[PDB]
Amino acid sequence: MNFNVGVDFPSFIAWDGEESFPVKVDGFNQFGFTFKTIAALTAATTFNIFYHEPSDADPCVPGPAIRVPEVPFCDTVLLSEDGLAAVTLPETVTPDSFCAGTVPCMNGQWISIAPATGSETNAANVQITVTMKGATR
Amino acid sequence: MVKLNCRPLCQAPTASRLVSPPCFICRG
Amino acid sequence: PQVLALEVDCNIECASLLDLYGQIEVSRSTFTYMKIADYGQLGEYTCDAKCDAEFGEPGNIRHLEGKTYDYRGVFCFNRKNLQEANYDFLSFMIGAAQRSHRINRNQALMIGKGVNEPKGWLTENCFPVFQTLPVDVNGTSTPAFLAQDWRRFVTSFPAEYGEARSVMHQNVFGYLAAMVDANGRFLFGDGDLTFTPDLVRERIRISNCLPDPTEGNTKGGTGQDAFAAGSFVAAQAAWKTAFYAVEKRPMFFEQYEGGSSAWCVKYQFGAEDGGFVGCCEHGRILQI
Amino acid sequence: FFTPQVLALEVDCNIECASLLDLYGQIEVSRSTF
Repeated sequence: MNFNVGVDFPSFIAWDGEESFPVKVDGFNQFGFTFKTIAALTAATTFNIFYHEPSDADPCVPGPAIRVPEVPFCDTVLLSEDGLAAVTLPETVTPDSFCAGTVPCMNGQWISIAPATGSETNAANVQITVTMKGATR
Repeated sequence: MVKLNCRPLCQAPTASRLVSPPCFICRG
Repeated sequence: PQVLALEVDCNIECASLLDLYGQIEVSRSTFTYMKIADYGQLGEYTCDAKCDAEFGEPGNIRHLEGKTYDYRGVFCFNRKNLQEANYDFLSFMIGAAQRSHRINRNQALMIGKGVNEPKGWLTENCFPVFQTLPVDVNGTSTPAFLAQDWRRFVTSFPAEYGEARSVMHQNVFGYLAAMVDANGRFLFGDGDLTFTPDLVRERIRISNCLPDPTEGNTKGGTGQDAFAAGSFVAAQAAWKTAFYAVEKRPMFFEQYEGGSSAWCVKYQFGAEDGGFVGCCEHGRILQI
Repeated sequence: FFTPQVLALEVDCNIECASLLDLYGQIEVSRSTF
């Protein structure tokens, strides 16, 4: 009796191992993250978050990839030296254990994730996608 | 069976033109 | 998790081009009637010095007849994204069915293509059609519509017939009230930033799904927007005798016992009515 | 679109140790050193 749970919470590929995909969250107000592994990891991995604006050439395509600044919560102990938001998947995550994440500060119209440099060979064995909560339109 | 249903995420609504009566020169 | 009580729809209705036609009722599904074709010549001024008389040619006669038509929908279910509770989707389907019935009935009576339909008086092509006059401009006879024409159309109706109203789209009336003369003045009613005369006095009933020759105001014209050749511009008739709508049975709805296996509740509905044209002479159509 | 109904609920499966406290000697100091 599974409902048509695609007419809400629509998922879109964000990182298929070797290629990112800007996704539009404008219609939505809430969007999370789902990380999955496909093989065994070697060392921890890092990823940088980017966001895109409506290109002046076309109001329906993503612009460039602007880095996302990290917003600190209360009770924070460390801030990225650049102040830009980023995520990291720790070592020893077996590829039958999904991982969730969410930045509390949206900006732009498209979101994207990229494997932070030097930690991109293992990125091939990583899959990332995103679901949403909203429609608004 | 699975009737995969759709909706739009975005679109590119253009600007419809607006032509209005041109002046009449004259019949003849 | 704070669901509200607003149900914004944004769906449009047509005009009701039914109260103009001759409304008639009958129980049976097949009706018939009489017609007087043309009385005809029955003599001449007999000359003098002749106690004799003469013959000639009388007029034909035709007892005509017509039928009704049906419009029925089944719509089953399964009952558990259903009866449990979000909303009475049944009532949604009922209202959508009634709206569909009205809109398709109006569209048919306007454009009904012969077989199993009331023959649409538009496609009948037996109403007289008056194409408009081409318009030379910068060495190009580009088709276009011009104020006097409309008046010439509305006044060219044979007065002795009777009161013949007119029908047109709001786009056409907007194009018309925006007529500008050579003096840049608003050619028609002028000097109030608009033009709102009561169309009831001006014997015009408006609609919005008529063929709209001024498609979303985009089709106007100087060289590319051109109003486009032969395109229904408007019409005019004494609809109390031009067309007729016969009504037999309204929409009905009932549960279909059998087939319903306590989950797939199968509802059945439908309706029966029809229409036809009188003599398609009391009325004409303005086209490009 | 429907509202799945929530019910009374408490599933915990969280455990603790024993209490080897009463066995030890009890001291109640008021200051910070003894």
